[PDB]
Amino acid sequence: RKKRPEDFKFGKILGEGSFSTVVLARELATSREYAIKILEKRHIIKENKVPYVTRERDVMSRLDHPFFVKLYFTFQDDEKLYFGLSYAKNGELLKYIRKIGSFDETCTRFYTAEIVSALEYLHGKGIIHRDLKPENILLNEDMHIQITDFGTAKVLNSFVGTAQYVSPELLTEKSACKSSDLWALGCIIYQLVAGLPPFRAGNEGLIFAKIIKLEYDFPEKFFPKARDLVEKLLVLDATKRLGCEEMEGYGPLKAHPFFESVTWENLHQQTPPKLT
Amino acid sequence: FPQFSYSA
Ligand SMILES: Nc1ncnc2c1ncn2[C@@H]1O[C@H](COP(=O)(O)OP(=O)(O)OP(=O)(O)O)[C@@H](O)[C@H]1O
Repeated sequence: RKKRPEDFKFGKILGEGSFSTVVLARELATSREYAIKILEKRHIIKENKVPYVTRERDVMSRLDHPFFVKLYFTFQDDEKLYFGLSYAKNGELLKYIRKIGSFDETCTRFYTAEIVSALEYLHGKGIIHRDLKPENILLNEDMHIQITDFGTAKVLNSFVGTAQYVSPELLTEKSACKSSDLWALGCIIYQLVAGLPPFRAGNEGLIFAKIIKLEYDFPEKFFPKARDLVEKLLVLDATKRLGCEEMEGYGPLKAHPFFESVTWENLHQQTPPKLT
Repeated sequence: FPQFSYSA
């Protein structure tokens, strides 16, 4: 039975986007909590996003894995589109990078492993994320990741991304592919241990210069196996990044030495290492 | 928005 706004008690504003509101809400019949993303119909029509919105609904409705934000339901009324989302109580990963500066090797290994597991599922369903970055990696109450923001995703272009995580093949060919998420994964891993993403500059253009050049440095304290793995992800040729299809996918990436002690079968059941 | 509504 299709839900209705009156079925819920809306509580605190969790956040706002350019054209959205996300509020915490309790379903009255079940007492379940949801983050409900609310969209003004008018704004969406003034910018020709009716397909774009449907694609985000469709893509998220194919995601039933513990490391992605679940879409439980959608509904509408006269002015709004409503998206029933699982509630990620602890916010963006970016917040913890800023709070503690950078991760020790245990926390790096753990959260990287979860992202790898996430990408293995997403690419297994033929979906490119295209905007993977710590802003878009939420954390639930148990401190497990919850990847979100699927408006820009691609189901097996266009020009999307965030400058610091965009892959070279985007700025050179306008054609993203599964391997483009592995580039972003390379940048995220570097950001976890270094404290900053690897391609840094004053403005978007100079950042773009460094990516096509592969102009970046490792600091001396970078964990050696983490650096080795990044070097096998920050690779210009998108057919040569570890984990991509042309290198037989996620098996060889999950077998990299940085993940030696990882148990991939119950990562989502393990208690994450505390972030200090 | 025709058949938007979805559950699940
Ligand atoms: N499931 C969720 N649980 C907890 N917080 C969320 C959830 N979904 C979104 N938020 C928070 O709400 C805020 C806005 O999310 P939303 O997707 O509406 O916009 P955005 O992606 O930040 O920006 P834009 O809409 O421009 O892409 C973000 O800061 C995000 O952290």
